[PDB]
Amino acid sequence: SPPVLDLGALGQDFAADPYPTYARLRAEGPAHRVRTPEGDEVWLVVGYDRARAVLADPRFSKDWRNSTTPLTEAEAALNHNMLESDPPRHTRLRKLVAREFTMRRVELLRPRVQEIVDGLVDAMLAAPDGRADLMESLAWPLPITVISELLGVPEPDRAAFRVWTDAFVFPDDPAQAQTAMAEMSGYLSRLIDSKRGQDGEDLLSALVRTSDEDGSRLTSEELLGMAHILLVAGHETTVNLIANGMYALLSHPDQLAALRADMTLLDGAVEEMLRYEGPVESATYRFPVEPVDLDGTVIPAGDTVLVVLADAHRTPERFPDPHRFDIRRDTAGHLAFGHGIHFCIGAPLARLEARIAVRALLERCPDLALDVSPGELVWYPNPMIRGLKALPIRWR
Ligand code: HEM
Ligand SMILES: CC[C@H]1OC(=O)[C@H](C)C(=O)[C@@H](C)[C@@H](O[C@H]2O[C@@H](C)C[C@@H](N(C)C)[C@H]2O)[C@@H](C)C[C@@H](C)C(=O)/C=C/[C@H]1C
Repeated sequence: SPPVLDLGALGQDFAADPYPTYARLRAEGPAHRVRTPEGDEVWLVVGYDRARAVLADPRFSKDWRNSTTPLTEAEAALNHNMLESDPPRHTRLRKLVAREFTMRRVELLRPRVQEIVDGLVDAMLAAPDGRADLMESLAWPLPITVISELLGVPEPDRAAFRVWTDAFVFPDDPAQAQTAMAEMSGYLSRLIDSKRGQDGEDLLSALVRTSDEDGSRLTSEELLGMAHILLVAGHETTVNLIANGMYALLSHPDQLAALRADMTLLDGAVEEMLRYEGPVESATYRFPVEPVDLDGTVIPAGDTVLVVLADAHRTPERFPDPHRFDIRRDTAGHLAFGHGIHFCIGAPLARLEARIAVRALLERCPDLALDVSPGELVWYPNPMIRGLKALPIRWR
């Protein structure tokens, strides 16, 4: 089916503000064939109700064996993860790490996350001119530092994830993203082998042991896929929640003032950051196992479907006055972390990081503000991730 719109042709204007386009589409129907800025042809599902339903609908699979579109060699190497599986494989894989990310288990990481944030912020505050780029100084370093310590990724090996992730989000090429994947995949395999038999206590070491104890519970391919998903799934997302959220807060002085006046509104503010400018613009690939009809529009089986969480969050019927960033707004039911069996397992960790980061910036940066007109900001064209290239800020 030919695309009705080529998102790439819309340019940076769409990347910066995609909402009007999604809403115009929603006004004419729930499903639309489009071409992403990358060149991929997929279906977009818009509207909160339809989005929510599709996310949990078992008729839409995440197993590539149900996609008419073949996986590339590199992707086929990291495909065996819970997010790209259906029950029972998904059920088995998720159980292996579910207990690791509960709210109570994550709470024990507060002291260390707080140290990391205080460290990064104080380093940022060393700027002789009271200016810095929040992405480079805090948004990017925080999540990678936290997850690497949890998984056991050596400090020296983290710089490479900077370049690799930039390739995944913001290429320069189709090809390039694949190259980055092959590189990272190769690295993960070597990191896993370096753990085997070393008696480490980090999560990756424990997973390696789990795989060695029972290859049926976690195969070599699934072990590699687990390392991949735990590193990727929470990196780019958390990074952009922090940057996007602060951008939202700093571009709405009234909300900043409100949070300043009552820090107990912090948790609600982070939830509205997810609703208003969540990092996941469109969910990961879903494939109908059978032809599915959405309000008259039939999506053929095997086709690629992207649920546009960004649009669901701007649906008036569900979030009144959607264009307004209101930190005290009712956010119950948002889909920023997904919905259904694939609901984010790292949500408590992401919230811990964001809440601690947001508070530190507000309590230690006197007169914190954006140091650039918003029209000068550059947003990623990637269909799944909503994010900035940089976020220049200033303080007294
Ligand atoms: C602000 C940060 C985060 C956001 C907005 C986010 C969002 C999401 C979303 C939308 C999904 C579902 C995607 C879909 O259904 O297509 C998901 C799945 C997942 N996320 Fe997160 N995530 C974040 C942080 C994390 C962190 C910190 C971890 C690390 C533990 C993580 C690990 C995962 C995993 C493993 C899954 C797969 C769940 C499954 O398939 O059962 N996420 N996340
Ligand atoms: C928590 C949701 C994150 O998504 C994922 O973890 C999934 C499993 C993932 O890693 C893929 C969606 C990647 O997206 C793309 O990767 C390219 C190299 C190939 C491309 N292909 C389908 C055309 C597509 O799979 C992931 C590396 C994407 C980047 C931008 C990312 O970090 C997003 C993460 C969340 C959406």
